Amino acid sequence: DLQQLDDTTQLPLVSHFAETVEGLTTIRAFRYEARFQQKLLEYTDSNNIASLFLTAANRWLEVCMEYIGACVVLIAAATSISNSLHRELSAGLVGLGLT
Amino acid sequence: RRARFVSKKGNCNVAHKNIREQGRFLQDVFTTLVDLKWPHTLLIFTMSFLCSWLLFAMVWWLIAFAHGDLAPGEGTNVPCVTSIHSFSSAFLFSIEVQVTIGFGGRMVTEECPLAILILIVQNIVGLMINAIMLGCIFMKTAQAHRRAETLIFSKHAVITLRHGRLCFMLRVGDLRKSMIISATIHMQVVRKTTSPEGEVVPLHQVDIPMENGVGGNSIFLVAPLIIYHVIDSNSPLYDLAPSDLHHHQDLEIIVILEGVVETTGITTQARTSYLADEILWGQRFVPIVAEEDGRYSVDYSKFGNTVKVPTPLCTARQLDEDRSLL
Amino acid sequence: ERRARFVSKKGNCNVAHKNIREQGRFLQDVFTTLVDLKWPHTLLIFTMSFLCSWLLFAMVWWLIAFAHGDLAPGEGTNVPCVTSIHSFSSAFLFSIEVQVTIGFGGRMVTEECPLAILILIVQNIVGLMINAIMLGCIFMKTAQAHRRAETLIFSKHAVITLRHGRLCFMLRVGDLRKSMIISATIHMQVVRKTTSPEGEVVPLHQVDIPMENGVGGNSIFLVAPLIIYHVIDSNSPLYDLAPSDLHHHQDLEIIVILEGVVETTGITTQARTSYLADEILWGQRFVPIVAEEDGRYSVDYSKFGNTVKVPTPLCTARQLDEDRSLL
Amino acid sequence: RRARFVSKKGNCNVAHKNIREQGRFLQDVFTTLVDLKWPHTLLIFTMSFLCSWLLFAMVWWLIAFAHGDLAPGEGTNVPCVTSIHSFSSAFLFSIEVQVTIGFGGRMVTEECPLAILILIVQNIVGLMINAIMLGCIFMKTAQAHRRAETLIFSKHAVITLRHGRLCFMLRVGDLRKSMIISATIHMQVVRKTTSPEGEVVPLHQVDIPMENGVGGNSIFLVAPLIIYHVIDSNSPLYDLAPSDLHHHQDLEIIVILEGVVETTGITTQARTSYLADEILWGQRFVPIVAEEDGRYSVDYSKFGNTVKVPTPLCTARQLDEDRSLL
Amino acid sequence: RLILSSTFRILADLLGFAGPLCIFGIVDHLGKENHVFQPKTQFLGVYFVSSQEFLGNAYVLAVLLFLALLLQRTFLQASYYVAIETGINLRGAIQTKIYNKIMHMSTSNLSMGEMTAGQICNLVAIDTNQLMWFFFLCPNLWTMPVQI
Amino acid sequence: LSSVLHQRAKIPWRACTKYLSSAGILLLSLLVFSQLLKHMVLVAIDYWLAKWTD
Amino acid sequence: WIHHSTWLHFPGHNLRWILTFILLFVLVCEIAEGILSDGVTESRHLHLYMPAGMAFMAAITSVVYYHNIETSNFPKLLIALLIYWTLAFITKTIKFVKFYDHAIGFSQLRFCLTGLLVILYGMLLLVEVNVIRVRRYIFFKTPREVKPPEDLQDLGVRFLQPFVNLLSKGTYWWMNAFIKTAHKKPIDLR
Repeated sequence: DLQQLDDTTQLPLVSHFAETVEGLTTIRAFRYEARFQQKLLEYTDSNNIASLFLTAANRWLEVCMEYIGACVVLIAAATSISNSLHRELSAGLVGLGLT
Repeated sequence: RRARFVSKKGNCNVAHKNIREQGRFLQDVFTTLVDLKWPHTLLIFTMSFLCSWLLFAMVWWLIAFAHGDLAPGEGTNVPCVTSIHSFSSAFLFSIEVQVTIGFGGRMVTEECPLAILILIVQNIVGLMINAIMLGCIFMKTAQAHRRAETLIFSKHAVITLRHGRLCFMLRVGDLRKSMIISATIHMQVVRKTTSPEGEVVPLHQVDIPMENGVGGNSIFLVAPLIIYHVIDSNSPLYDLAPSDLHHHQDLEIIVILEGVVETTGITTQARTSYLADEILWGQRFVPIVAEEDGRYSVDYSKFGNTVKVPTPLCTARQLDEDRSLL
Repeated sequence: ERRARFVSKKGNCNVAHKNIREQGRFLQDVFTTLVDLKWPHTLLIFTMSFLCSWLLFAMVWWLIAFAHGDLAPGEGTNVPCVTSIHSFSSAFLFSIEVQVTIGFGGRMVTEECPLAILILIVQNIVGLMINAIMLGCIFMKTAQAHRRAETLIFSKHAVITLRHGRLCFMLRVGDLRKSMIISATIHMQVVRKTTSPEGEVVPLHQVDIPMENGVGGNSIFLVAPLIIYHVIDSNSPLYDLAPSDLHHHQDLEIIVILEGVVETTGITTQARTSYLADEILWGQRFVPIVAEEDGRYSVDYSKFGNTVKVPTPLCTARQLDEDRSLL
Repeated sequence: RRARFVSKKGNCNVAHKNIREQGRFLQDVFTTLVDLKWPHTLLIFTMSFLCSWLLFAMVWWLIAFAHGDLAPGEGTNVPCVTSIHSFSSAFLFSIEVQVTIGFGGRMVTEECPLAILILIVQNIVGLMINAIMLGCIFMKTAQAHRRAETLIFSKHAVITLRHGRLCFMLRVGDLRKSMIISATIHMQVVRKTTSPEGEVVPLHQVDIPMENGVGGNSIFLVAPLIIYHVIDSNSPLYDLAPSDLHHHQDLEIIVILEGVVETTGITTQARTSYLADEILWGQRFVPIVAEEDGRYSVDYSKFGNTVKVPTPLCTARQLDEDRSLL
Repeated sequence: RLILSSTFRILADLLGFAGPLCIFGIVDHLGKENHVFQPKTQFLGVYFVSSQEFLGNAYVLAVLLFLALLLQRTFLQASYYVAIETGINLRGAIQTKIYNKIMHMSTSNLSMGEMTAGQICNLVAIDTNQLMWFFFLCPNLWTMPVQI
Repeated sequence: LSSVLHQRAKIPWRACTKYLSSAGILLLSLLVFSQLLKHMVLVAIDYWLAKWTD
Repeated sequence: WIHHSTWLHFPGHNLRWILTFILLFVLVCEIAEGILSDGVTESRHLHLYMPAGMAFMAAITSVVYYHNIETSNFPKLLIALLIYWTLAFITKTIKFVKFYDHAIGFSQLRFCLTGLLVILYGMLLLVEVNVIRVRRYIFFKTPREVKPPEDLQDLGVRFLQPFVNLLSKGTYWWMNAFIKTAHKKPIDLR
C-alpha cells in the first residue's frame, strides 16, 4: 500500500512543476505567487511524508527479523557448545554452525 | 383477575419478558450475599470460614504424609512442621494460621519449602477471607438502619368537594418517628387510551397535581395529611362521574413519594394506589388529629374510616358547565 | 465520512479537550485509583504488596542477624539477636509471623539488641497500616461496585409521529433492572451550530426540550418503557425543521439524559444517550410492547426497537400551522 | 481595596465575629483528626500506637519489680510473667499483646491477679486503639476520593448582545473527565440595596435566573459553556451603566454551581464571583469548540480569549426605551 | 546530521567486524582437548579470575556474541535511517529552492527554447532524486574503505 | 473487511501459472535443478572445509 | 498499570538511556563473573552470583519506571530514583574500599568490574541530580514551567520517531502501531 501510496503521491508534485513551466508568465501575471507556492509545499509534503513512512517500515522489517535472526545465532551457538562441552561434538560441526 | 400496575402493598408486578441480556456476572454473587438476610449471612460466612479451617488443612496432612512425619518413631529428617502427628491434629495446626492464634505446640521450621508456599498460600487466603467478612458485615449493617419504611396511605380512596370545586383526595400518614426530608410526592393516573390521530396507548402515564400551597411537589409531613387533587379543566378526571367507579374501568391512580428519611440519609420510596372499586364517592376522610391540653395526638386507627358526605352527582364538566350556566 | 458526535450512541461521549494546562495531581490519586481497580486486578495488587510486605522487611532481619554473629554456625557464646534464626529461609518465618501476628513461637525475639527492638517496631506499625489500607480498600470497593451496571435502554432510532393532533418527537426508554430508579428526571437537549441573529457564532449551543409530562416537570415514574412525547411547536426550536434537513449532513444534535438514584444503594446515576438526524426515520410509529394479560402486564421488550410506519403528514412543522389557520 | 464576599479562587473570606459561645465538644477532636493531613494522619495514630505500646509497657516494668522477679537468680517465687527479666523484655511483653504477636518466649501464668487485671486493662484498649484508627483511615478513604476542584470558572466577565437582547454572561468548563451529574447553577448579585421604607440593605442577596431553555436552574455541562442571563426589565441589572466598571463600584455578582459528583456521589459547590473591574463591556468570547474526525475538539487556551464587538454604550432600560421607538 | 550517521556507521561495522573474530576464539576453547578449568588464584578464600582467562571461556564468549550481535545490528540499522531521513528533507529544500528560483526566472525564447520544459522537468525529476540517492549512499563512500 | 482481504492476495498460483507457462518444461526444471545443486555444492564446500580443518 | 499532554521529556533523556544501557552490558558480564568463579569450589558460593543477578533486574525495573514516570508527568515522583541511586553509591563504594584494602589491585577481574561499576553508578546519581536543577520538583520554591512540543500539540503528527525515547528511537516501536493497524484498515492520506 505505502509504495502504491507513495508512487501515487509522486505524480502531482512533478505535474504541478510542469504546469508552472507551462504557464509561467500568466501565473506571475495574476501575481498569485503566494497561492502557487502554497501548493508546492502542499505537494512536497505528500511525497516527503510518504517517503519517511516508506523508509520507516523498510527499516523496521529489517530490524524485527534481524533481532529475531540474531537469537537464531545464540540459540544454535549455545546448543553446539553444549554438544561440544559434553556430547563430544567435533569442532567441524562447531565451525560450520556459526559460519 | 384485573391487572393492577402496582399492588396495594407495593412491589409492582410487571411481566417484563422478552429479555436479551447477560445472564450473570460474579458481581451478582457478591451482591447476592451482601443483600441476604442476617441469619442467612451468619451461616454463609460461617460455612466459608469453616471451609478455610478444613480445605487448607487437607493440604497439611497430605504435606505431612509426604514428608513421612506421620510415621511413628523419631524421623531421620526434621519434619515440615514440628509436632504434627495425625490429620485430626493437623486441623489444630491449620486453625492457628487462618485464625492467627499461634499457640506454639505445633511449630513450623525451615528446610521444608513446600510448607513455605502453603503458609503463604493460606495466609493471603485467610486475610482475604477475613476481608470479605469485614466488608460483608459493613454492608449489611449500614443499609439495615433503613431496611424498612413505615409511611402508609388510606386503603380506600375518597372524593369530595373542597372550596367549591370537587376533588379526589388521599391520606398521607407515616409511622416512623424520624421525619422524611424533602417530600415530593407526585401522583399519576394510568388508563387505556387511543390518540386522536389513532395511536393506541395501553396505559398512558400522566401525573396529577398535588395542589399544595405552592403548587409544587414539595410537602412537609408531621401530621396525618390529606393531599387533595384539584379537578380542573386540564385535569384527566375532568370528565369523571361518581358512577364509573365500577370494577370494570380503565382508571388507575398511583402515587410515588420520593425523598430521604432524615436519620437514614438514603432515599426511600413507597408505591401506593387505589383502583376504581376501592374508591367511595361522596365520603370525607375522618379527622384523625386532636390537640390535647399538652400535646396533639393522631387517631390513626380511623384513617380509613370513610364518612359519607352529600355531594353533587355531576361530573367536573357537568358541574362547572352547570355552575357556568348557573 | 463519519461525522463526529458530541455523545456516543452507547453514551461513551468523547470530546478532544486540548490546549489544557497540566493540572497538578497528588500521589493520593493513585491511592484513589487503587480503589478504582478491578476485583481480579486489585486481588493481585494487595497480594503483591502483602507478599513484599513479608519479604522486604524480613531481608532486613537476615542482614540484622548476620551482624550479631548468630548467623554463623552454632555457638552458645553470644546471646542471639533473635532466637533460633539460622538462614535467610528462617528469616522469612520470623517476619512472616510478625506481619501476620501469627507468633509461631519457636522463633522468639529477645533483649540486648537495639536494632532488633527497632525491627519489631518499624515492621510492626507498618503492617498495621499495610492491612489498614487494604481493609479500607475492600470497605469502599464492596459497596461501590454494586452500582457499576447500567440497565436503562433507550431507542436506537427515533420516530416522528403525530399524537393528539400535533407532531411530537418520541423515544422509548426501557429499564433492564428490577431495582427502581427513584427521582427519574430525563432532560432532552438539542445541539446545533446556530449562528446567533445578533451575529455571534455558537458552534455547539445547547437548548433544552420540555418533556410535556403530566405536570410539566422532569420527574417521571418508571414502571414500563413509555414514550417521552416531546411536543414540537413555535416555542420549540424544531418549528422550522423538516424531514428534508434530516440527512446525515445536517448540524442537528439531540441529547437526552435521565437523572436518578439507585434505590438499593442511593448512588446517583445518569444515562447518556444521543441521536442524530440520519438515525431517525420520519413517518415511523412505535410498536406497543405492554401486553394485557390476565395475570400480569406483559412487556414485549424484543419489539421495543421495532419502527413501523404510520400515516404521517410530511408538511413542515412551521408550515403545518397553515392547516389550522386555514381551517 | 474593597471588602470581598467571595474571592475569585473560591476562598470566600468572610469575617464572622460577635459569635456566642460554641459547644466546642471534645468529640470534635476526632473529626479534626478525621480531616487531618495524610502525613499528619500517618504520624498521629503512629505515635499513639507507639505511646500505646509504651504506656501499658510502663506499668509492666513496675509489676515485675512488685512480684519479686526482677531480682537476679531463680528462687521459689513464680514470676508474674514467665521469663520476665528487665525493661527490654518487658517493653517486648506489651508489644506481644497490643499487637497480638504472641512470641511465646514471654509466657503467662496465674501467679498474680493484677496481671490478669493488667492483661485485660490494655486488652480492651488495643482493640479500641485499632478501632479508632481503623475507622480513621476508613474515613480518609472517601475523603481523599473527593478531590473537589476539578472545573474552571471565568476569570473575567463578558457583556455582549445575545440574539439582539442585552444580557451579561460568564463561562466555565470541566478539567476532569468525570461527569457532573444533575447540574444546578444559581446566579445572584450582592449589592448594597436600599428599601423605600428606609431599610438600607447592607449586601442584599438578589438572584438572577440562568435563562435556560426549560426555564429552570438545571443545566448540563460536558463542554466549556457560557451561561447567558437575559438582562430584561424584570431584573435589577436593568439600571446598569457601563460607566460603573471600576474596582470601586458598589456592585457584584455571585454564582453557585451545585451538582452531583458522579464518581464521588457527594455534591461539590463551586464558589466564584467577579468584580466590576473584570467586566469587559462590548467583548465577545472566541469559540473554542472544534470538530475533528475522532470527536469534537476543545481549545482550553481560548477560555479567556475575548474579541471586542460593537456594543451600544447606553442603559438597557434606555436601549429598550428607544427599542420601542426604533 | 550526516556526520553522526557516518559516525554511527563507522562504529557499526567496526563493532561488527569482531563478529568473525569471536568465532576464532570460540573454536579454540573447543580446540583444547583437555579443556580443564583452574583459575589458580584465591586471594581471600574466594577464587578470583584473571582477565586473560575470563575472555577465554567458551560459554562466556557466546554470551558476548549475542550481546554484541544485537548491539551491532541495532546501531547499523539506524545508520541507514538517520541518513535517509536527512536526505528526505534535503529533497524538500532542493525542490523549494528549485521552485523559488523558477518563479523569478526570465521567459526569453532562448530561456524557453534552450531551457525546454522537459529539461526543467528532468532536473526536478532526475537530478534531485539522484542527489537524494547520493546523500542516501554517502556514508558507504566514507565507510566502505574502512571495512575494506 | 472483504475489500482489504480481496486486495490482500499475493496471487502466487496465477503468477506461477503465466510465468511457468512462458518458461516451458525443459529450461524450467533446468533452472530448478541447476540452482539447487549450486547451493548444495556451496554447502558441501563447508563440510570439507570443516573436515580438513578437523 | 490527550497523549500530547503526556509526552514531555525530562532532561538528559539521552545521557540516561545511554548510561543505563551501558550498565546492562558490564553488569551482565558480572553475572557471568560469579558463574565462572563458582566453578572450582564445590559449594555454590552464590556470594558473587546473587547480587548482580538481582541487580540486573533492578536496572530493568528502574528503566521501566523512568518511562512510566515520564509518560505521566509527576516530576516530584522522581525521588525513588534519587533515593535508589544515592544509596547504591554507598554500597558500591564500600566494596571498592575494602577490596582496595586487601591489596586486590586490578590484576583480578572482579575489582576491575567493581571499579567500572562505581564510575557508571556515579554518572547515574549526577545525571539524575541534573533534573532537579531544571524541573526543581522538591527542595525548591518556584517550579520552572515546562512546555510540550509545539508540533506535538497538533493531532496531525503521527510519524513521531523523533518524538520518542532513546530506547524507542531505534526499536521502531513508534511505527509499531501504524504497522499494527495496517493489517485490517487500509492506510490513507488521513
